[PDB]
Amino acid sequence: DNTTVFTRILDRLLDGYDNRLRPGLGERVTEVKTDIFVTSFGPVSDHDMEYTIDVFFRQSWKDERLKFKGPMTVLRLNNLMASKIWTPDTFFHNGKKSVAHNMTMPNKLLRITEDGTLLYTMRLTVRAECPMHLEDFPMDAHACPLKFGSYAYTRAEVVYEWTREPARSVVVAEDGSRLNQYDLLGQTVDSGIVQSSTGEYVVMTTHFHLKRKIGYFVIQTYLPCIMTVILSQVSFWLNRESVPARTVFGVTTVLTMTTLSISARNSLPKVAYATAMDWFIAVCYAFVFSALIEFATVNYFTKRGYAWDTFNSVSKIDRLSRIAFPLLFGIFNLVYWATYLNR
Amino acid sequence: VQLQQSGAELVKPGASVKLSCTASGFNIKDTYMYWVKQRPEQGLEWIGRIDPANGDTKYDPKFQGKATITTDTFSNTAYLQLSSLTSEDTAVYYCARKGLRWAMDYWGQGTSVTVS
Amino acid sequence: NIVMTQSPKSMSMSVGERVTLSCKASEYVGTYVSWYQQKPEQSPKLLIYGASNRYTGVPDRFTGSGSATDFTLTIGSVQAEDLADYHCGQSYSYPTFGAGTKLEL
Amino acid sequence: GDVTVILNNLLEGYDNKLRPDIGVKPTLIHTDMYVNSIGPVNAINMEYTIDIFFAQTWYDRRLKFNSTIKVLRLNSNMVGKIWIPDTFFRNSKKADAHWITTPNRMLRIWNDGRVLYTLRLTIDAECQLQLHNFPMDEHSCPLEFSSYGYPREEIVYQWKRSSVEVGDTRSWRLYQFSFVGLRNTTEVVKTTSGDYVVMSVYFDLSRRMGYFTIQTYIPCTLIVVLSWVSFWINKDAVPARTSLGITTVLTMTTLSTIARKSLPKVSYVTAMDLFVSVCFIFVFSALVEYGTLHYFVAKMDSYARIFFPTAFCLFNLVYWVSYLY
Amino acid sequence: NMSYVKETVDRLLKGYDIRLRPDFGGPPVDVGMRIDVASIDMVSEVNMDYTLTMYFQQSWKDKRLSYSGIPLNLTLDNRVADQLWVPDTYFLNDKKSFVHGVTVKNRMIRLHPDGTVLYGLRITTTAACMMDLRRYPLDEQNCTLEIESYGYTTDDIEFYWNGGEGAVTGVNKIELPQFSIVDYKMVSKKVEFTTGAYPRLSLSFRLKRNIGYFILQTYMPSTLITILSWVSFWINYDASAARVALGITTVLTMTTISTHLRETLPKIPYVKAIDIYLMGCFVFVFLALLEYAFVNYIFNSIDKWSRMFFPITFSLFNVVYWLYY
Amino acid sequence: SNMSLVKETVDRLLKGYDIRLRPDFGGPPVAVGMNIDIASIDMVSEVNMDYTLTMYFQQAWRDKRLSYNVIPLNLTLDNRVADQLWVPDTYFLNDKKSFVHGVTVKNRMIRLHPDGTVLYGLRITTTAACMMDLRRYPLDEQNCTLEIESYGYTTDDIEFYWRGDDNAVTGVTKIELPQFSIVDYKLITKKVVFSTGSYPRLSLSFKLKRNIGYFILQTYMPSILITILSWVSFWINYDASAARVALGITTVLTMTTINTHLRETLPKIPYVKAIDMYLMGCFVFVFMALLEYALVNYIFFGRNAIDRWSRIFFPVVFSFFNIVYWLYYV
Amino acid sequence: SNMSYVKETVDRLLKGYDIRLRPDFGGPPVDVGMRIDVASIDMVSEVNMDYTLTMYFQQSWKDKRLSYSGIPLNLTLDNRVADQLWVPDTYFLNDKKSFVHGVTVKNRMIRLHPDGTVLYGLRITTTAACMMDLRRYPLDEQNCTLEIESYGYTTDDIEFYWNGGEGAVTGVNKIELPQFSIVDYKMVSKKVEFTTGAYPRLSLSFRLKRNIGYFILQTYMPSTLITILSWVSFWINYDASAARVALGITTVLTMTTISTHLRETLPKIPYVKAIDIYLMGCFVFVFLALLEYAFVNYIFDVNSIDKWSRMFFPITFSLFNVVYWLYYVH
Ligand SMILES: CCCCCCCC(=O)OC[C@H](COP(=O)(O)O[C@@H]1[C@H](O)[C@H](O)[C@@H](OP(=O)(O)O)[C@H](OP(=O)(O)O)[C@H]1O)OC(=O)CCCCCCC
Ligand SMILES: *[C@@H]1O[C@H](CO)[C@@H](O[C@@H]2O[C@H](CO)[C@@H](O[C@@H]3O[C@H](CO)[C@@H](O)[C@H](O)[C@@H]3O)[C@H](O)[C@H]2NC(C)=O)[C@H](O)[C@H]1NC(C)=O
Ligand SMILES: *[C@@H]1O[C@H](CO)[C@@H](O[C@@H]2O[C@H](CO)[C@@H](O)[C@H](O)[C@H]2NC(C)=O)[C@H](O)[C@H]1NC(C)=O
Ligand SMILES: *[C@@H]1O[C@H](CO)[C@@H](O)[C@H](O)[C@H]1NC(C)=O
Ligand SMILES: *[C@@H]1O[C@H](CO)[C@@H](O)[C@H](O)[C@H]1NC(C)=O
Ligand SMILES: *[C@@H]1O[C@H](CO)[C@@H](O)[C@H](O)[C@H]1NC(C)=O
Ligand SMILES: *[C@@H]1O[C@H](CO)[C@@H](O)[C@H](O)[C@H]1NC(C)=O
Repeated sequence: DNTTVFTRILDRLLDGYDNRLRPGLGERVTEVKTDIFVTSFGPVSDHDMEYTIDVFFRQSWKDERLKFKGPMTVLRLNNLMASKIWTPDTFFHNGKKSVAHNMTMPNKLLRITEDGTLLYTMRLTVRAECPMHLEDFPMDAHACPLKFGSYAYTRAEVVYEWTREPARSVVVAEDGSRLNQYDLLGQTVDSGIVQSSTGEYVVMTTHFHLKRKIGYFVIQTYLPCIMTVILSQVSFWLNRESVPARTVFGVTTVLTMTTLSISARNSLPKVAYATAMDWFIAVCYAFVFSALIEFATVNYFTKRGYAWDTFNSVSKIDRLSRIAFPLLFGIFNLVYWATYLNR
Repeated sequence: VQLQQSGAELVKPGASVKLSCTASGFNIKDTYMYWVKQRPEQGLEWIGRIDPANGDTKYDPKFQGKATITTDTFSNTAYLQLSSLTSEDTAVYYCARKGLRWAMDYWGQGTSVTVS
Repeated sequence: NIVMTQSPKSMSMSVGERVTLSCKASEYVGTYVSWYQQKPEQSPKLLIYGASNRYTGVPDRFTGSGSATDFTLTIGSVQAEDLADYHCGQSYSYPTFGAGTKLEL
Repeated sequence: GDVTVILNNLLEGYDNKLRPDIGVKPTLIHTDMYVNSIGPVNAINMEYTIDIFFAQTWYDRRLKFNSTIKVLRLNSNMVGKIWIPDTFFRNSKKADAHWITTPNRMLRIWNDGRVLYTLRLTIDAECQLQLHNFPMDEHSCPLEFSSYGYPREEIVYQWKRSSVEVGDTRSWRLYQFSFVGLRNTTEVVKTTSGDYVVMSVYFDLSRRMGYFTIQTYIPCTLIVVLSWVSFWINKDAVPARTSLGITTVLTMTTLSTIARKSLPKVSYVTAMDLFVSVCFIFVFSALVEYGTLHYFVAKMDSYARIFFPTAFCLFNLVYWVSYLY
Repeated sequence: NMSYVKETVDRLLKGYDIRLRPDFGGPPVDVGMRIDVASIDMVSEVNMDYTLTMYFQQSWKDKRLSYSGIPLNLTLDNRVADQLWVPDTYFLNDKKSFVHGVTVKNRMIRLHPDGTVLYGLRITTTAACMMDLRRYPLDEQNCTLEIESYGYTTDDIEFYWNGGEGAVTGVNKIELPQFSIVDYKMVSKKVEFTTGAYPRLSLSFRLKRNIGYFILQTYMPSTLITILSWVSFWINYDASAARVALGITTVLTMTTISTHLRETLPKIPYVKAIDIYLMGCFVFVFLALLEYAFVNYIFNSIDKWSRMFFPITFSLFNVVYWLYY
Repeated sequence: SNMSLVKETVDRLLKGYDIRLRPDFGGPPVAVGMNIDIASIDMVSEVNMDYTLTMYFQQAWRDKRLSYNVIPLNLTLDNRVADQLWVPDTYFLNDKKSFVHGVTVKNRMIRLHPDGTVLYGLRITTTAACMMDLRRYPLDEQNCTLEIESYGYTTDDIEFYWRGDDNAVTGVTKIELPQFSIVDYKLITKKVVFSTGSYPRLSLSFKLKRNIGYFILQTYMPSILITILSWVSFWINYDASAARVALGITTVLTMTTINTHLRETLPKIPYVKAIDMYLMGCFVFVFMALLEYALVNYIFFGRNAIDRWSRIFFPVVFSFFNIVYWLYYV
Repeated sequence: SNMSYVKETVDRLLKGYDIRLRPDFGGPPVDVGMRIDVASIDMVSEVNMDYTLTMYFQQSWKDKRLSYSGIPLNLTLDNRVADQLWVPDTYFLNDKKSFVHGVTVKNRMIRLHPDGTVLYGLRITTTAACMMDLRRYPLDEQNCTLEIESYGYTTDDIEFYWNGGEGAVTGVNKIELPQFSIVDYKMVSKKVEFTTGAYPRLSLSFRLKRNIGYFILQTYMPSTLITILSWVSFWINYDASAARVALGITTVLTMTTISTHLRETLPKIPYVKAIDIYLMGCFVFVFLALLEYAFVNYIFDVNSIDKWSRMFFPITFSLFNVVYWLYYVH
């Protein structure tokens, strides 16, 4: 009676239990109550269009074949009782590769109350698809979804609901946010009905709204482009005669523009359209190429081969370009930074 | 699936009244229970929520202190208490059951409270 | 909290034509909006749940239509027993309701 | 049928949870190892790869039988039914047996109870590399294995006279290193769970400096020779000599970055760091000599033609002999 | 009513020989099958594979799973499949595939009251595709997926698509980062392998590569660096260092772009269409550099003869390249 | 003999054992003591924000059902009896991948005691996540943790404690990271509260400081070098335009090149680092060096006195900037 | 119906069957005939010295205990009966990591013949290691081997043999190789003698010939064209100093770049390959081409030495190309 009291109870519940059958098969849906405690929103891979999430996926349903009367109201059992009873086969619709953690013992728990209410919490690391639209890259915001539902049981057999209020059913941990470049604004849940070839299922949708931070692309791509187009714009301030001094201002700036375009394109998946960074790079490339062809136009108009401390003179094209180029680039910068920063 | 309550009550202002909501055909502890207030010729407003399995209750931010909700599984009846009753507190009080997709499927017959 | 604006307030038709009742919210309450009717001296009865999911015992004329914020109940070919006070309420958070719409002849 | 009832008589009351003679004497284990290959010594991760035929022999009095056949050549199925030692490699980062097409184990039971059990393994063991003299570095990569649960008073490991035999001497994936010698020691270490008998195999390897001479050392010398070429150009050609300065500086910075990519994540100066640092200072002494020559503007240009090659010819003839012997 | 169900499941799975197919001695079993494509993942060409996930469902007509009790479908759990006959359908061009086990193993089985089973998985396959890179990047691939029994021949099994053309769905709501799928086809076969005749169903996908990534990363940098080399003609002849630095740095980066193109490309032996176009403008810079060597040898009608020849040559080269592809 | 007195005793211990029930299930919580012997800390990867740790994870509790009297020795059974005994459900919360080594068998150990104490050891290689504040990189000071916690047992079922206090965790004095260095390690015993109850938690946490010499050599020294090389153009006269302009261009482009090259070894972090601030300051210095010659060529040839003031200006202010940077961040 | 007969015959075979013993244990050794249907010789990685190979590995042997006389067909059972029958311990010696596919069901095939001939056949992907003596790179010719032997049984207990002499290996002809062009495959039987006994080994060798094309477009033609680009420096007039010295130093720096940016397509091999001999044979020409201008600038025998260099260098480079290409191309 010291230990066999609970043993006899656990033998009484598991006797006559067909684990292949859902509770209330030909009588009622098996109401399943679900909530997610997100411990750590992991890193988001832009290249693979996927994100990683670490959860404490909780489920709760009502099996009346597990009722008991005894000295303890709630039986907290280990993982071995979970394999010997019915469990819902919930799978993630947009999941790519999710690993249930087994160190040191399968991260599961099972709590059976005396009225038949169960609670089956699993710890999962889910890699899910996040379809991205990188048209306003990098000043873009995504809504990464997480769709889960039953695989074998239709709408008439198993339905899903949130065990708390839907605003407070997906809880994100405070210190746990492994996001590097994005920023988690907030969660958003949804419950719909999907229709497939095998039948009609119940799907639960959770959207995570992410906003990309701008500091890395400003400090790595935008500001080097601004500095090199400023560097190509000081070409007009030198002497008209110094052709070998001013040809490197064309050549090296064009080479840095091309390799900056390559380095900026090599940090994002190979999409078929052009981002806002591509438009900024193209306009800056047009400016540095315009500087080079203006110098070529000056060199065509440059007579003689000496310098006056003698009528080589400063070019009027040069004098107009010194005012025309940085003002036009500032106008483009104002238009570009006012168009995309308020969307 | 049948919800029953008390009758109509009239009290002086500043008094206290306890009203009840009993149920049949189901156990209360599986689902939530909702209390709402229906003012005459007006809209509906939600008073509070009670979870009978956990004993967890919470209320509208306009209705703390003067409205508390208690549950009793053994009598199969959910209780609501009103304190510091005012002249504007006259309404009809409905008792609601949480149902499918949070819809308030079954509603009580309503108890009309009045002042004098 | 979450406010539920119900429009229009009071308008009356004849018998046998379509009508639409609009419901709006301050933030996202997506497919968690319940519609009820209020006969005089009667308890409220659930018409549709979710966004567009017909309850048992509800005729085919009542049809909802849902979105993130905007919701619409459509009653096509109304009758003389369909007059009530129609209430729109959300349940994405702690629940709220609207003012109610009146149907007369 | 006769062999079947002999094998059935062995597993009648046999308890695989208990080592043989649990309360009588230590279970003496004779160990042997045949090395197929030593894999590529990963310098960056401080680790190496081996592929062995780990052999264990011990005694079990419960497996004593009497038959017409002497040995019982069996398969990997009866491996999981008898007592097996729990030997693990103490400096292994990640090891795995081979399972295609069958678990690569065997089991032979002699008449006296002598059990031989070998298995083919691949161990990505950890070798501690101190790169204070890279690339002229000699290393002693270890391989330590012991029991995990049984202390020195329960099982005792022992070499079986023979030792690590390397195979046909040509089946190595060692690219740079050459197998110099193999050493075998036994040891007793004390941990928190008791004292265990640890058997260590030391492999001695020496790095050949071919790739670091072709890729790094020869261009680093020849760019310095190219910098020495810049003195013969007359001083009136200012952009000619400034280009010879700046391009040498940029390519030496690029080679210093590439070589630092080829260092195995060190935190201290190495010999290759001093090789690149001497040439680093050499290619800037010439450029600041040209800078002060242009500030003065021909005698110091002729003076600089004899300083740098003599300094380099004393420097390498000191340094290579000092740091190869 | 619960005991009515469990007396049926414990009767169907009692006396059922899992090792024997339906009608092993009689006529061959026909396995109808549908595919619901969920999401075509990345199409890598350095490894020559496309990653595909799908809802692979099968449907045969087993006879021992017949009951006259429950009038419903009896949709059971995923743990029943293990205790029932399953066809050995594999993927020929598979490299590494797996079926998800989160949270429970993703399987579904419905034992319809006459004999019908509707077994279905959720498989993610990394299928190898025969890619033809003669016209890269303006090319067009036909990637195939081939399914087949592994042990059962045409005398024992036959595969058919369940719905005629309506057995493969979900291809319209698909995502591709680079390609654009335009066509798909069902076709049945009868392969002849050593063991004997096996039925093969081949599912083929047509992928058309988009140009817009390469049109601004490679093609416009290659075109605009040719115009960069064309500024060299407008420079005056007496400026010696001004024109060769504008000449040779346009071909060093063209060599750099040529080297920084094939590391994102596989280890291809032959010439792609991008490499024809890259080498087409690569000799044009040599024609500019030979023009500078010719005009420096003379010293000048050569200077403006090129501007009457070079815009004609490159534009005609651009016409015959883009129209051919 | 003494082989059926160790066989029948183990069979009596394993007869009627319920693995589904913890020891003292309907009563007081069971105490679990933990010792960790770190074998190595392999890769502190800043890109993947994690570190790989190999340890000898040992647990010790007391089960009264596993009590024997007749044999006077500490029983050490095979590693396969652990699937027939109760073990705690200890999980690391911040791990990403873990595996018990399985060569030649599964690296685990069950040792019983005559008083009922069970010692359960594991050789675990885990990759625990560790968020890093890279603002002061490469002079940073990271605090990586490893949170040991029970999963399905509330604090009235299992109590965790470090066995033998500060000597519970060993092997920290060794452990030589290629670029880091262990400064201090701490052991924290607390309780966390989730939505299903309160759970015990042990925390092993190291303070890693970064060795600075390698990052000084491979990053910092070329920056001052390119700054001095840009200052070299001040000594050249005004008329040699091509040489000074080419020198300024090569300095600013290779500063930009090494700036872009140093980013790809690091994640896409959205703030300026100390190394990025230093490279920005040197970039402004070598940019003003070229703009000085642009001003000289604009005043004289367009329309020495500017030049020798710039000879004074640029070494001095850079030394003032080098003093400010190396004293604020150290 | 046939169902009762086939379920009572396959249970007579598996009643009293001893899986731990090979067939005919007390007498002559069992002979195992094998065939390999190569599906796809995948990527031959040469920086890791291994070739990935997938195939249909079939084995065949006679077991006298599986004799039945009721069903005159090929009894093709499920693949889960293989865990209940005897399987030879056939393993690959040069394996690094191999796996059998388990999608959707484990890719195994069994067939019980009425005499007893089992036709156990797997679908295995092997990453077998290959011996590469790459000294004539890239114009080399490798011999990648595959050694297929038993583990637990000697020559006294098992005998491996090929089912058909040069009719066993099939599918090697049409194949997917990214670089190499396979020309020859050879099958050799052997008897290796280890310490534990003598084991039978079946050796399968493949001959791969590298394709020159990628290297002749990516390395050899850029090297020749940069030699010509450095040879443009001869036809410049001597007065242009910065022009000619930039024309020399950019060519030698890009030759150094090509020398460095080719070693990532090779291992860390210590000796010198043919491609490195050809690449160092072009570095010396650019270096002597620039030393020629060093001598010219020292002299200024100005135009005459330049004309002698112009008429001397192409004959020497043509002779170098003749003695290089004839020595390796056969
Ligand atoms: C994109 C560039 C487009 C350039 C289009 C260029 C279109 C075009 O053909 O312009 C001609 C002229 C050239 O000006 P620039 O000063 O460069 O040329 C001078 C001009 O030709 C004088 O007439 C010459 O004196 P002279 O009496 O002959 O002795 C003088 O000779 P010298 O003093 O050297 O001895 C030349 O240098 O420019 C404009 O009028 C303003 C253009 C502003 C263009 C602003 C564009 C933003
Ligand atoms: C690394 O980070 C961890 C996590 O913050 C640090 O652990 C913290 O350690 C301090 C003591 O060293 C704990 O403070 C204690 O708080 C209790 C609260 O009642 C107080 O009573 C004690 O007297 C003590 O002050 C603190 O709670 C703890 N933080 C957490 C979250 O557990 C750790 O110190 C850091 N450094 C190292 C080297 O590990
Ligand atoms: C089993 O091992 C324990 C150690 O874990 C032994 O306990 C030691 O006993 C000696 C006296 O015999 C004491 O001096 C030590 O301090 C003890 N160590 C600890 C840590 O308590 C124990 O005696 C051994 N034998 C058995 C069968 O219990
Ligand atoms: C957890 O999963 C791993 C991976 O398959 C497996 O090796 C391990 O045995 C599992 N844990 C348990 C307790 O079965
Ligand atoms: C180590 O190996 C050598 C060579 O096999 C052998 O002579 C020596 O005895 C071994 N050492 C032992 C067994 O302690
Ligand atoms: C693809 O290839 C297969 C096999 O060669 C062929 O049958 C099919 O028609 C091709 N095209 C399409 C549209 O898949
Ligand atoms: C490859 O090498 C083995 C080893 O001796 C040899 O037997 C075989 O014939 C070789 N293959 C050839 C020459 O094709």
